[PDB]
Amino acid sequence: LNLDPVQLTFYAGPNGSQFGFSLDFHKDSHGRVAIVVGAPRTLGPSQEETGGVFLCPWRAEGGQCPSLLFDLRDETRNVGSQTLQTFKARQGLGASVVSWSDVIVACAPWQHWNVLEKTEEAEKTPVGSCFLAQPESGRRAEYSPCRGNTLSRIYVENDFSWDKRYCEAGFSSVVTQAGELVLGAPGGYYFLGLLAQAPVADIFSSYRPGILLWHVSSQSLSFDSSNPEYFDGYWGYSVAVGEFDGDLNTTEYVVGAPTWSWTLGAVEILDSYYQRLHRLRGEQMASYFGHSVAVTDVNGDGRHDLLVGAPLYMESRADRKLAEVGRVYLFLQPRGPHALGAPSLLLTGTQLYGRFGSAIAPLGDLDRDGYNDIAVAAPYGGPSGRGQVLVFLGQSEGLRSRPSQVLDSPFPTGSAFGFSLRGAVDIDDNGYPDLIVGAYGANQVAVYRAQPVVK
Amino acid sequence: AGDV
Amino acid sequence: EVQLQQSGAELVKPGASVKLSCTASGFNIKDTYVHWVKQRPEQGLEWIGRIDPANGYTKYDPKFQGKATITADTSSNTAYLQLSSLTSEDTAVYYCVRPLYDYYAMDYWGQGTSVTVSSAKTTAPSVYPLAPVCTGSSVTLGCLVKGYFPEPVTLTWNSGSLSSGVHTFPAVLQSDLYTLSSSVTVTSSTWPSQSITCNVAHPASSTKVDKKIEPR
Amino acid sequence: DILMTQSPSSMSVSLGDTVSITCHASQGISSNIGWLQQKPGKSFMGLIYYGTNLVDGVPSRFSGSGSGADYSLTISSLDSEDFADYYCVQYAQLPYTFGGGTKLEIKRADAAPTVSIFPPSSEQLTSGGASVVCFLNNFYPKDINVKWKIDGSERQNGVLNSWTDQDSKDSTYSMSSTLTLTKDEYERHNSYTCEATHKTSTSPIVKSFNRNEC
Amino acid sequence: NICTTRGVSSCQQCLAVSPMCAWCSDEALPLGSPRCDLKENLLKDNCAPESIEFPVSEARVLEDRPLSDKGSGDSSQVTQVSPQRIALRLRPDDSKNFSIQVRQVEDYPVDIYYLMDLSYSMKDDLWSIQNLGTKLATQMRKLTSNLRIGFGAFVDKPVSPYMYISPPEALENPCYDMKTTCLPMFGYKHVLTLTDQVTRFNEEVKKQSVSRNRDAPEGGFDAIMQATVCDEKIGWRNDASHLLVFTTDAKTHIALDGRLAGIVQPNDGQCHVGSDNHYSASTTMDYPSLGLMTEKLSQKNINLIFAVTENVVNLYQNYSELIPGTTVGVLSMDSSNVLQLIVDAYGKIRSKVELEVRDLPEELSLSFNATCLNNEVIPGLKSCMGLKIGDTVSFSIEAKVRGCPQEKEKSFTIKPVGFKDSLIVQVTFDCDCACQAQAEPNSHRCNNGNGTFECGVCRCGPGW
Ligand SMILES: *[C@@H]1O[C@H](CO)[C@@H](O[C@@H]2O[C@H](CO)[C@@H](O[C@@H]3O[C@H](CO[C@H]4O[C@H](CO)[C@@H](O)[C@H](O)[C@@H]4O)[C@@H](O)[C@H](O[C@H]4O[C@H](CO)[C@@H](O)[C@H](O)[C@@H]4O)[C@@H]3O)[C@H](O)[C@H]2NC(C)=O)[C@H](O)[C@H]1NC(C)=O
Ligand SMILES: *[C@@H]1O[C@H](CO)[C@@H](O[C@@H]2O[C@H](CO)[C@@H](O)[C@H](O)[C@H]2NC(C)=O)[C@H](O)[C@H]1NC(C)=O
Ligand SMILES: *[C@@H]1O[C@H](CO)[C@@H](O)[C@H](O)[C@H]1NC(C)=O
Ligand SMILES: [Ca+2]
Ligand SMILES: [Ca+2]
Ligand SMILES: [Ca+2]
Ligand SMILES: [Ca+2]
Ligand SMILES: [Mn+2]
Ligand SMILES: [Mn+2]
Ligand SMILES: [Mn+2]
Repeated sequence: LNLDPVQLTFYAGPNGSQFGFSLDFHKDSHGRVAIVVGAPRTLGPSQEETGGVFLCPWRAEGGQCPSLLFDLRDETRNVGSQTLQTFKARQGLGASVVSWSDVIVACAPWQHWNVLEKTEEAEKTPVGSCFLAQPESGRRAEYSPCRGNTLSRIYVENDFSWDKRYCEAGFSSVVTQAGELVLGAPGGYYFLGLLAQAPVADIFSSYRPGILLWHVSSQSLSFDSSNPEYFDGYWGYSVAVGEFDGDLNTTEYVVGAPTWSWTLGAVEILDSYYQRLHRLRGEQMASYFGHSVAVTDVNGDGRHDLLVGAPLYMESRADRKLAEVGRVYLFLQPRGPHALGAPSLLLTGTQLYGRFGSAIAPLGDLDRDGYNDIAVAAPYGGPSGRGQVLVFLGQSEGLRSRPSQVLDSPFPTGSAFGFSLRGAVDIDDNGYPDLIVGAYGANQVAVYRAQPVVK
Repeated sequence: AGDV
Repeated sequence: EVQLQQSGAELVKPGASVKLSCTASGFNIKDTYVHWVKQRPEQGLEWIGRIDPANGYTKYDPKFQGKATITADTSSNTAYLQLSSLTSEDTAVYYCVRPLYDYYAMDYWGQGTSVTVSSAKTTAPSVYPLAPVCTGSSVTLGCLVKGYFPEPVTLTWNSGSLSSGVHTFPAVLQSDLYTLSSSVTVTSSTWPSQSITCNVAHPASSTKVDKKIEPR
Repeated sequence: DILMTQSPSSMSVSLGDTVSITCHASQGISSNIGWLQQKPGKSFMGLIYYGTNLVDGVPSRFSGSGSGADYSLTISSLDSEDFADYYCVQYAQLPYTFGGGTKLEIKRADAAPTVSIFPPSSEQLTSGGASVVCFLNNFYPKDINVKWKIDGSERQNGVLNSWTDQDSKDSTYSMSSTLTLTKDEYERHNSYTCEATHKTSTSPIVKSFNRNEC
Repeated sequence: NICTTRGVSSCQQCLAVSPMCAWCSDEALPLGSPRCDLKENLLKDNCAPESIEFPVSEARVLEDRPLSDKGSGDSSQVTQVSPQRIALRLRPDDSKNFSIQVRQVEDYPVDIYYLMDLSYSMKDDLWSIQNLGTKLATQMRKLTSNLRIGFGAFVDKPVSPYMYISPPEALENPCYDMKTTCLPMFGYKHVLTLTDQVTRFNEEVKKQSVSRNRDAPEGGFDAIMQATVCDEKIGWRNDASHLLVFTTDAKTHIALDGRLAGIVQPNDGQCHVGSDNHYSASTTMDYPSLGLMTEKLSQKNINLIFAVTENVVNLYQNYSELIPGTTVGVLSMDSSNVLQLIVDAYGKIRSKVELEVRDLPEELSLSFNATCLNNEVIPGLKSCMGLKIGDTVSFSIEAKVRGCPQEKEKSFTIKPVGFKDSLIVQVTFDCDCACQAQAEPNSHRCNNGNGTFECGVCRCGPGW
């Protein structure tokens, strides 16, 4: 409703770096809000794509940003009559970024790993890895829970059980208020998908450079499965947290699985022990139901509600014809211990191939009416196909069925405007929560400031 | 299993 | 807190088999590798092998292949070390080890399990008083605990009354039987003026003999 | 198998000193080394892992260093508890191999031993055996040599020695030598002696006695 | 009647009242006579026959070629729709009826491009193509006298994690870690352009061998796109039934799956198969969505056929419902007959005739009465089912115009789905009178130059 579309701010990064693939706000020890941006195709030392991270200070005129430096050198350790290897080439550092406290967590989902023992090997596979940083202090740490030293032969003898070689840890990420990092690994357990959690404080204290394989005893990974419904489901394509069990001492996890049950798609709510409390099945096959998940209380009853995006949903139209436009599902949490029923609201896109629902960002309370609001991206929507971000306002009955404001893309075609969103933070300190929108196709980020309501 |  | 409670001391005969255990406390045995280390006074420390309790795979030093056999049970959260066809050279203290963070490190250690291999049956000690020869400012007496098995024995003077100024030496094994001695020093005006008694106890045989030091 | 040459085997030092133990490998191990501590009569405790990283809970006065095939553990300002055994261990290759070991002993002024010989007992003699005991108590340094003599001639068969760890509040060592003979053989000779050789006295300390005499 | 009681002002307003109203432009008309009345009433008042303005909604044909009996031969001069063009004329709020006939012609040319999964899992399914070329024409020869067949192969995107990238020998031989040998990994490769030489099929097949990738889902949708949009390469014929046979024994990758390889770029729907006959965008462009695939299959008029094994028949039967026109067959070892499947599928394809309307104005609204089987009328229906090659059906059509539009000349199309021929309807909205051409602007009869005299009455001129 009250996002300023006239006077935007623009940050930018190197060409072909996909600057803006992922972003998030970041407050320092003194509360100064900045913007962390991930550029997963930034050039490294060998003039090769490795990714990179930038920490943009707040400036109404935007501009260039300084780099948040991480080690980009490949590592090798000969230990235990074995040889450990890390390959950061095309790792995609910055394909996801998230902030918690004064710490930044940037991840390289496609960092490769291999172990050599004589003529055998573990296979060169993308286990993924995340890089943690405390900018003010300069502290650094890593976290790669899917690295292993098991040889290829062993996996064959065991029928490829608990195979964490293709995890891609960091594909998605989130951190609880308590400080528990939770990584999505949609390739873990032979493309079933796993989760991996660990306290940030324990990641830092248990990490040392050059070890490559170290233990984080406080960590906790999810479990393999024999059920074909989970085969090739990419469990962990998207991840979020919230409260869905009444008990406040516990934190519940939300996991997206856009290809669960033969490309039907599903989202599952779990406890911190990965025990499923509920499951939300897709409505249409290959709609990628679960591509994005958002958690926010939209009706102001204090109970977190759930939002799921199916960007490839094909709406039914006249003459028995389907039209890929996308869709978003709203699930309002019921009072006390009860199951999330059918969706309370169905928001469907309009632009063909627009991919409505590819991203869903909680905005907080934008118009300051008491109800929290959201933004839904259609990175290829709008009459031009350049992109669009639609704002939907909260009400006692859930969400408004029509958007209050539509942000058209200020970038050229193919910018993927809206592929990454983030809101519910007041960066200019005007008392209103603002919205940052990424456009990796144009290597830029657009900041929309919220202003007092005109009406 | 995979491609089998 | 991480702690490794190993089994109690073992006493067996040559040719038999023993199975030590290493229970995990404060964590899951399945977390990391579990190594076994042998320690002897002269030979020193030797690495037996390791096991991955999650999958059961093991690695051994070729010096112990056949003799040592490491296993683990995630249910009981315990790791085991079996030693078959025991001999005298297998008389050593065995520790179970795990790393802290580095997968391949050796950081946390159990208290250790003492193993003694001997055919010697339970034997009571033969205590002998040691009086000097037929003068100086200070005198030195002694006691001799000879021929006993198995260890240990608690030696005291005057039922623990005399503590300071005493040197009890470690036990030594000969002919499958232990031997021990203990000295004591006082002034000339203390002996034979004040009566001194050697007090030795062998819980194994349930015997406790006392011998008063008599001059010559 | 990688050999771990640890040195020195032992060193006598005082509190507050700064000492450095070394450890040489038969080949490069690239910091794949750990350092251990074994307090007397107790189990092991980890100090360092991967060359330099301290184990959680270890004082900061401990510090590792080195590279390639030569590494060093250093203790700045020794403490009363730091007097113990220390071992290096490599895990660059299976099988893991340990170093010889290094014992940190308390240093003090030299001291000669108080020798004391003891003929067999009446009870032992009536049993059919004879054991002569020679106590060498309270001396420093530990390096000492005992020599038994029957009728002046040296004897080496049937001797059992036993040393004590460095005493607590005086930092001295002690020793117990025991020559064991049969009753019949013990009576074939008259004179018995145990000679002690310490750096204190150039001439060995001697104490003897004669059978059938007092 | 309504023509008079409405009290119209002009000839244009009169005809707009009702299709049955007429206008008399006669000068010598009684003063009190309503000019807007029934054609019978006007003539009863001695109105000059030529002064009557009474348009009639008609519908005469322009092109009425006869339905061809045999689709064979000819220079694609086959007619399967009749009539092909008709001139339609309507007046305000009127409606006229017309009919159309469609025939499923016998002996129509057929193209069959075989898209073959050649992942390692397809070892135990290669039995089905070993000699397909010869046995496929023999059975097809009865249905069509002009067959052409082609072959293409796919596996998956040659990029980690789908592809084994270690050891270095695994790139040249994905089966390195095993005891055997197999081809390097490839996304999609064209093998044999559509040709009438069947022996070229079997000999190309015999030289094919499998490859090997890591994950069970295979990038076959990339191959469906390229096999559709690369017209000149595959060689589809402008006048021929296009059959695209998709063969696999596993699940399939879908749009947005490529992100596990770092591929985020949407599928552009363009051809990217060059001279090397390989798909070049495999490692840089995501898989195509079901909507995009539907767009190109309908554009290029391709009929997709899922010839899959029974362990995924339910999967591709559910996809078949999201891609109208698709058919599925079981690739087992027990059925009517495997790859007679293609024959049964071809019959299933030509067993339906669904009409489709294009470029219909907002004002017109059509209604259909279907006549399938033997003269069995079915009101409110524009599709037939359960048909056989050679059959013929017909549909009666009624166009109901709503008001009179601004543009008086429009034209729309009625075409059966998949068919080449079509019925073109040229509409003409007759809501004007011929007397309006001879109007007298600034006439002396009308308010002394302040009006216009047309069709008998005085109209208020422009600007008033
Ligand atoms: C391809 O597409 C088909 C068509 O949708 C899928 O088929 C369905 O699969 C779903 C899930 O397995 C089935 O779901 C359930 O319906 C049951 C009721 O079914 C009755 O009625 C139908 C009507 O035709 C009959 O065919 C059927 O035999 C039954 O008699 C419910 O009992 C089930 O409920 C329980 O499970 C659900 C989880 O889904 C819980 O949420 C519920 O609370 C409850 O515990 C369930 O709702 C569906 O019936 C199937 N339909 C048909 C026609 O088969 C295929 O699965 C799909 N396959 C692939 C590979 O894509
Ligand atoms: C489709 O069929 C319906 C019903 O069979 C037709 O409706 C009839 O047309 C006759 C023509 O004389 C009228 O008398 C009837 O009143 C109509 N029925 C109704 C319900 O109004 C219709 O004309 C047919 N349409 C086509 C295009 O064939
Ligand atoms: C229109 O309908 C009538 C009967 O309703 C029929 O006689 C005529 O043939 C139909 N089609 C025309 C006139 O084109
Ligand atoms: Ca909770
Ligand atoms: Ca709520
Ligand atoms: Ca609001
Ligand atoms: Ca603001
Ligand atoms: Mn396959
Ligand atoms: Mn197969
Ligand atoms: Mn595959």
